[PDB]
Amino acid sequence: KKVRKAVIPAAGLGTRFLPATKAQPKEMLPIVDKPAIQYIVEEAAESGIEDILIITGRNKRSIEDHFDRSAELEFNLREKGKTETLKEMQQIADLANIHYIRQKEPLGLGHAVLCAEHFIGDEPFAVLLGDDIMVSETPALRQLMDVYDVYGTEVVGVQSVLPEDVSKYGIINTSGSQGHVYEVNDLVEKPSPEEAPSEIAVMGRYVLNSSIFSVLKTIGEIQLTDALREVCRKEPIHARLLEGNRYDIGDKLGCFKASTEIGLMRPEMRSQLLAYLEDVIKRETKEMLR
Amino acid sequence: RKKVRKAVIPAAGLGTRFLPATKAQPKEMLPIVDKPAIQYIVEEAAESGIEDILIITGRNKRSIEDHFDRSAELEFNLREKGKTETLKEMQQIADLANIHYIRQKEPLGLGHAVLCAEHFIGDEPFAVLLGDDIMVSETPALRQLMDVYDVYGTEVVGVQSVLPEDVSKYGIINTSGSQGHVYEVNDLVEKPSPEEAPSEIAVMGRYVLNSSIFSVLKTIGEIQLTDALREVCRKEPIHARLLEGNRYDIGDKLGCFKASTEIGLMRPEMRSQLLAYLEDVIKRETKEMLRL
Repeated sequence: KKVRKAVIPAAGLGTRFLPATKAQPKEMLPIVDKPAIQYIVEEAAESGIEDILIITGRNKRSIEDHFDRSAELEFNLREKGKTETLKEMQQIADLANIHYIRQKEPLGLGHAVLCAEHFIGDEPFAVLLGDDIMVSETPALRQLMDVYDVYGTEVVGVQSVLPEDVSKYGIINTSGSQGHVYEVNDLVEKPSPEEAPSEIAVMGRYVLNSSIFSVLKTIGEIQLTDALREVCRKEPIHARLLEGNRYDIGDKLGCFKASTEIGLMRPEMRSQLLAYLEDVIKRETKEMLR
Repeated sequence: RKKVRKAVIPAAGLGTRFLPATKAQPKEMLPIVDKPAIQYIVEEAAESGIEDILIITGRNKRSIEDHFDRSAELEFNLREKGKTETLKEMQQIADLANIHYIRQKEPLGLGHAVLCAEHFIGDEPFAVLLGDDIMVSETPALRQLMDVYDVYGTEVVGVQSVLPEDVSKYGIINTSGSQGHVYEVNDLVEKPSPEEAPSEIAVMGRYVLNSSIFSVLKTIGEIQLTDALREVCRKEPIHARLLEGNRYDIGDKLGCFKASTEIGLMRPEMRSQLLAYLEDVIKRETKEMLRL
């Protein structure tokens, strides 16, 4: 069974970005000129996912609207000649088939994954937390999916991190390592620097099975790791080192960084940007020498 | 001899220059540093001593109206998390001014937009602020315009100079001369070719107008605000104020990025990490370029 369905939980009230997000959702904050959520749906589509369930909350209509056809916008783009544009707008609505479900009250990412139960039903599915953007010749998810196609168990997405960071993330407890594909025997959430049995963390990407669904039912906020953990006791899961560049967007500054770097891949903005940063640094030195 | 206390902020664009960000959400809500662009404009107004703002809004721009109101679910979550600093901050936003909205029913640009405001202001002087730039100033930009009005009581336009190339990006003043910080506008073109332009002094989407401007705007009528200063010019000449502080255009993607960086570097909590990051990027770009 090929992975063809994915789950983006998106019910955060996103308080870290106040006041940008007082009256609009975190998932829509622009990254270069793209809403964060678009990057994630783009990953999925490019990995060959055909159906996404977005677990949404109150006042996130704008997400649903983003991925539909905006009539008034289509008209106005025509009457102005922006055909290349009108076309890029239509493609957004074509990426995937976007389903939505409301998470009732905020009970966390475990609840959220359970809400997907009947939608994915009896297929393996991808989960994508919307917390980092991945630049890669092979889409992050597609990577996790290729490990799945092989092992057929719960695969996790991973990247090494510097110790004294391990408390912010999670952790592969590896006792083996083969290919670009570590092998997982256990798991810990937010391990104190010493408690941490590795330097490798999971990068908000997953492929799971319906199995996991029942497992998470049983265990039952409901942390999703404990389930990926109680699967590991019965059997060993798998993790892929994610080839590509990772931009954490949990922070205000995280978003700043992400915008600049992705900015730098745009040809038209690369030199304009880079020039501009040179001249900001000059101005800052000159000022500080007075 | 009346005080300016009402401003009109026209806000009914589809924000094409910003697609796909603005596909399903308004241009004025795009964040500059961590605050919506629209909030900057209200803030300038508030601190300029404006008490009553009319936003001329369009369809699917509810988020502006929500932004400046109590947000009960947010409030709750903030209390139940302790962020009393933030809860107070949010509460402040909702207090900056008296925000009124009207829908401009059909998009006929500014001018019509301004006419929309007619009954709301009735018979006073008012400010218009198009939001195309953020000004960092000791004295709030609009206040500066207002102080020249207090003295000359004509329509007063806010200005700064620009390099000749970009004089078709603007409306250009046409002085006889100047006196302290107040130029003496004799006429006004729309957006002139670099030689057709009779100055390199451009209007910075600030205006303090008089109620009279309505009569005017009606006679001319696609109603351009500029032409209705042109006619006010025929009978009698208008004033301009050179605007004290630092301007950051945000009409462009790049503009906004520059704005975010500039304003960001002014925030103490941010400054050191941001500067750090910036130096880093250049350092990293150098290494990788020299090895190629």
